[PDB]
Amino acid sequence: PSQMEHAMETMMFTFHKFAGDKGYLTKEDLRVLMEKEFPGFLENQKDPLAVDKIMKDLDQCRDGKVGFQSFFSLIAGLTIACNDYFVVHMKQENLYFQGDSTVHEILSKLSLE
Amino acid sequence: MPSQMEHAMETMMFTFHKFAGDKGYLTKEDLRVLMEKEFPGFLENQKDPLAVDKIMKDLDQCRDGKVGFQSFFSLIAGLTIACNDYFVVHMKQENLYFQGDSTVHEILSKLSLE
Amino acid sequence: MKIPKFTF
Amino acid sequence: MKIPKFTF
Repeated sequence: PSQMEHAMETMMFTFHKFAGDKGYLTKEDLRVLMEKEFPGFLENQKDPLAVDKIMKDLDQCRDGKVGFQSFFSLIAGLTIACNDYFVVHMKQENLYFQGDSTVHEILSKLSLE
Repeated sequence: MPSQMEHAMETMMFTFHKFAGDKGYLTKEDLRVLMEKEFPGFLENQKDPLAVDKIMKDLDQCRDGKVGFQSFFSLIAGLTIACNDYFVVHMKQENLYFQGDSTVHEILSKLSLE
Repeated sequence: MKIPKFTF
Repeated sequence: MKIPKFTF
C-alpha cells in the first residue's frame, strides 16, 4: 500500500492493457490510451496531428512501435511539465484550488512545444 | 474523477514535494527517507550500505548534493522500467490476473543496482 | 532517455 | 534523461 509502488503498477499495467500480447503500442493504441487516461488532453490540443507529433518526440521510437521505455518517456515529459507548472502557479502561490485532481487541471494548461 | 494515470502522476509529484519540502529539492538524507517509506523493502534488501549514495551518484541532472524533480523521476524510470522487464520475462505469460498493491513490491525485491 | 517537451 | 540501471 505504498503510494509510489501503487503508482508504478498503474503505469506498468496501463501500458500492457493497451499494448496487448504484441507488447508495444501503435499510434492508434496510444491515441486510445491517451483518450482514456488523459481525458480531454488531445482534444484540448488544437491539433489533429498531436499524437503523431508526440510519437515523433518519444524516446527509442522509430518504426511505428511504442515500447515501454518510450511510453515512460511520455509520462516523464507530461509529469515533469506538470510539476514545473505546479511549482510556478500552485505550490507557493498560495493555493486554494478546489478541483478533484490538480494533475487533470494542469494537463489542461499544457501543449507540445 | 481523475483517471488512474492522472492520479499516479499526482502521487509522484506530491511524493517528491512531501520529502523535498519548501527548499524544493531532495538531499541524500531526504532521498533515503523517501525510499524507506515508499519502497519499504528496498534499500535494506540491497547488500550494500552505500546503495543510496551510489543511486544518488547515478541520477541524471544530479551533481551537487541536490536531487530535483527531473532527477527524482529518472530514479522512478529506472526502477519501473526494470520492474517491467522482470514482469515481461517472468510473470506476464504466467497469469491473467495480478495483485494490486502487491506485484511491484514483489518485483522490487528481485532487483539490485548495477 | 529523450523526453517530449510540453509548455505552458 | 539519464536513467539508473537496475538488474535482476
